[PDB]
Amino acid sequence: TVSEANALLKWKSTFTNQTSSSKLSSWVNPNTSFCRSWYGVSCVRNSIIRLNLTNTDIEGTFQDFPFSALPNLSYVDLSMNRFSGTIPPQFGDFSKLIYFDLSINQLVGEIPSELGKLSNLETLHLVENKLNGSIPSEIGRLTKLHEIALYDNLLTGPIPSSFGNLTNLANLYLFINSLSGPIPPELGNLSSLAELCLDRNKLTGQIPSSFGKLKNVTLLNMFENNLTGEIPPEIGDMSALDTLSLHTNNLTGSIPSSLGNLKNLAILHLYLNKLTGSIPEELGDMETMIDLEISENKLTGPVPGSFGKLTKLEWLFLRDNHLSGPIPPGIANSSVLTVLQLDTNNFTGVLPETICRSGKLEALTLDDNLLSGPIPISLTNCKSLIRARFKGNSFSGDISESFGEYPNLNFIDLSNNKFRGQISPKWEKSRKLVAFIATDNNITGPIPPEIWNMTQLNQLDLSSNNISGELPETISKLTRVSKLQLNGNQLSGRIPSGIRSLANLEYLDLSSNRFSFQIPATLDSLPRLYYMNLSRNDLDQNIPMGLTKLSQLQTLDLSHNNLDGEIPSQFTSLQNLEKLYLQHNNLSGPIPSSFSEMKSLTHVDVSHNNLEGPIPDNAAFKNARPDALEGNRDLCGSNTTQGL
Ligand SMILES: *[C@@H]1O[C@H](CO[C@@H]2O[C@@H](C)[C@@H](O)[C@@H](O)[C@@H]2O)[C@@H](O[C@@H]2O[C@H](CO)[C@@H](O[C@@H]3O[C@H](CO)[C@@H](O)[C@H](O)[C@@H]3O)[C@H](O)[C@H]2NC(C)=O)[C@H](O)[C@H]1NC(C)=O
Ligand SMILES: *[C@@H]1O[C@H](CO)[C@@H](O[C@@H]2O[C@H](CO)[C@@H](O[C@@H]3O[C@H](CO)[C@@H](O)[C@H](O)[C@@H]3O)[C@H](O)[C@H]2NC(C)=O)[C@H](O)[C@H]1NC(C)=O
Ligand SMILES: *[C@@H]1O[C@H](CO)[C@@H](O[C@@H]2O[C@H](CO)[C@@H](O[C@@H]3O[C@H](CO)[C@@H](O)[C@H](O)[C@@H]3O)[C@H](O)[C@H]2NC(C)=O)[C@H](O)[C@H]1NC(C)=O
Ligand SMILES: *[C@@H]1O[C@H](CO[C@@H]2O[C@@H](C)[C@@H](O)[C@@H](O)[C@@H]2O)[C@@H](O[C@@H]2O[C@H](CO)[C@@H](O)[C@H](O)[C@H]2NC(C)=O)[C@H](O)[C@H]1NC(C)=O
Ligand SMILES: *[C@@H]1O[C@H](CO)[C@@H](O[C@@H]2O[C@H](CO)[C@@H](O)[C@H](O)[C@H]2NC(C)=O)[C@H](O)[C@H]1NC(C)=O
Ligand SMILES: *[C@@H]1O[C@H](CO)[C@@H](O[C@@H]2O[C@H](CO)[C@@H](O)[C@H](O)[C@H]2NC(C)=O)[C@H](O)[C@H]1NC(C)=O
Ligand SMILES: *[C@@H]1O[C@H](CO)[C@@H](O)[C@H](O)[C@H]1NC(C)=O
Ligand SMILES: *[C@@H]1O[C@H](CO)[C@@H](O)[C@H](O)[C@H]1NC(C)=O
Repeated sequence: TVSEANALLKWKSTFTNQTSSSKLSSWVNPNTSFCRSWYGVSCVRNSIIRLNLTNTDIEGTFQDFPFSALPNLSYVDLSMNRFSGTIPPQFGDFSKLIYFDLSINQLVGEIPSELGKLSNLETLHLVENKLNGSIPSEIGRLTKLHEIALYDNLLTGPIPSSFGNLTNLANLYLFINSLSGPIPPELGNLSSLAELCLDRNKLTGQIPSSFGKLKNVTLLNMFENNLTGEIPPEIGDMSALDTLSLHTNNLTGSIPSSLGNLKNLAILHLYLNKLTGSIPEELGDMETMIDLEISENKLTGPVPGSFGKLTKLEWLFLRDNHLSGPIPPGIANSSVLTVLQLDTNNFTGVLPETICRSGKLEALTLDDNLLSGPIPISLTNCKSLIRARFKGNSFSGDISESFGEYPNLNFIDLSNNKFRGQISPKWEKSRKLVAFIATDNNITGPIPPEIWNMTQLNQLDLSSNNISGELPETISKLTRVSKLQLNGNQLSGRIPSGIRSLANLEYLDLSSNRFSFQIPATLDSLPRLYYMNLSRNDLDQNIPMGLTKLSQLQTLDLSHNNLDGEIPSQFTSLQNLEKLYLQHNNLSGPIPSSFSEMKSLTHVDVSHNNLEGPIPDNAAFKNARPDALEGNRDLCGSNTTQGL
């Protein structure tokens, strides 16, 4: 005691970067008050049994720790400090030790195999250190152990097979490590095991079939390993499982139908594997299933209609598989299903009428399938919708009658379909909507003026449709639009000067349209614009000087128009211009020879114009092909088609 108090003081005398305010100030008067007023210290019959110095800013090492002087120690918590160095083998000499915690420290080196001498240990905690090497096999001797936590370390080698002998172990936490080799099948002997967390390691081999005897395990985390083979059907015998996470592995083969037997399983993560074959119909017998994610695999065949039996399903992640056949109505029938992602599959047929029958669905993805037919009515009136993606399908129908008002809509993508009809003004009710993309449809009619009132819109893409009419000056109301694509339509009249107001605009494409008359001269107020495709239009007259005030312009394509006159000398203030396509115009006269000052011009086409004179000094003109520079009236000082 009085010896113990001196020993601990001699240890405390080695701590560095200590403060007068340290909680260890109370380590005073060893002769009288060791067992009554010292912080961390606690005694029985006047001998220290409990040292709890957690989070006391102690900086130091365990070298001069008085192992021999504190024999009756049975509770050591030195966690959340700045301890460094190694774990001396004398820690195994605390024959009475029950709880041992050195976590959240800066300890280095291996784990002394002398820890297996601590026969009375019930909890071992060494997490969040830089301990390396392999886990001592003698730790399998501590058969009173209830919980082993070695996570967030640099441990390597395999999990000791001796750990099968830890018949009282309930929790094994080995994640964030570099453990390797196969999972020892003796882990199946852990009848008392509750949580097994081996995730985020470099484990390999197959999942031991003896895991089926782990009848008390409720959490099995083995994700982000390099496990191989197939999911053994004996995993279906782990009846107490509620969370099974095997994702980001290299597993193969089929999904065992025995997984249906897991009546308490609420989370199943199998994604990012190489699983093949059909999804068994027994996976619908997972009555507790909340979050099923088997996306990003090689699964084939149809989704079992038995998925209507998953009445607690909330998240279904089937994306990036080779699933096929029609989508069964059971797959969306859940009253609580809020995320149904099916994109990047080979689904055929039409959408089931059950899609949003309960009005709780929020995320729906169907990108890159072989679907067709109309939008089901329950989806038309699915006011809860937040994210919708229909890209790359053959959906048909009146785009005005197919889509009701979505107040909660945030992102919808109708690209690459066969939608007909006119854009309804109902989309204005989606006041939180920020991106509207409907490329490559058969949409016709005018853009309703309500669309410009949608100020929250960040991205608007109506390209490759058959939309007509003249753009109103109220287009200036799109304050926050930054990607604007109306190209590939039959919009007509002049270009509205209101595009001057879209200051956030970055990428603007109005090409392949029927815009005619002069480009608005005022258009000098787009400081974020790095792209302007006005090509393949009917625009005629001088290239306005306002375009030369668009500093950040990287690409500028005014090709296939009726522009005339000379290329202005004020292009030089577009120092950041890289690609510039002015071909197939009626431009006249020479370049001012200030194009040498401009540098980043690499791809320039000035073909089929009435210009004359010599090409200026920059790469693109030297690197131009015959087609790039052909067609002009008097090309080059020495009538050249290629270099000088
Ligand atoms: C387990 O880790 C220890 C400690 O390694 C140290 O801590 C890690 C968290 C990393 O930051 C390492 O970069 C860091 O070194 C390893 O022992 C260490 O071995 C190296 C040599 O491999 C030692 O460096 C040498 O130190 C001597 C002593 O002055 C010099 O003469 C040499 O020139 C050289 O600098 C290092 O001191 C040593 N650290 C110790 C013993 O605490 C150990 O090898 C490793 N085991 C593995 C990876 O299996
Ligand atoms: C040293 O003393 C500290 C403080 O008493 C001990 O930390 C305690 O550790 C337990 C471990 O579970 C914490 O229990 C948890 O408490 C929360 C509510 O705080 C509860 O909701 C959880 O279910 C859980 O039981 C406890 O909070 C925590 N106390 C503090 C103040 O952080 C530490 O365990 C002691 N170590 C030794 C060896 O005596
Ligand atoms: C601005 O938009 C226009 C179209 O609205 C883009 O111009 C043209 O796009 C077509 C795409 O099919 C190109 O046609 C094809 O070109 C290849 C080239 O090898 C040719 O082999 C095919 O037979 C076909 O003609 C066309 O070249 C292209 N024209 C230009 C001038 O690019 C244009 O690309 C868009 N602007 C930018 C900067 O991309
Ligand atoms: C291609 O352009 C030439 C150039 O004419 C321009 O006309 C003005 C717009 C102004 O920019 C002038 O500096 C240019 O000369 C067209 O040739 C003109 O055609 C008109 C007939 O409408 C005639 O009155 C002019 O005298 C012509 N100019 C010259 C120099 O001959 C030409 O018609 C244009 N071709 C196409 C297909 O658009
Ligand atoms: C603290 O440890 C000491 C030994 O380091 C224990 O002292 C022994 O106690 C037993 C029975 O109480 C005696 O037979 C021995 O002769 C004692 N040895 C010494 C060197 O004193 C002491 O009992 C322990 N106390 C607690 C509370 O565990
Ligand atoms: C296990 O699967 C992973 C997939 O995440 C593989 O990691 C990829 O390997 C290839 C190169 O061989 C590339 O696609 C990437 O460089 C890797 N990382 C990815 C895709 O994130 C890993 O090689 C597989 N292990 C095997 C087959 O033993
Ligand atoms: C004490 O803290 C300072 C500041 O972080 C650090 O530079 C130093 O290495 C620490 N240790 C000693 C012995 O000064
Ligand atoms: C587990 O304990 C038994 C008991 O005798 C022993 O024979 C066996 O070798 C132990 N396992 C390992 C891997 O050492």
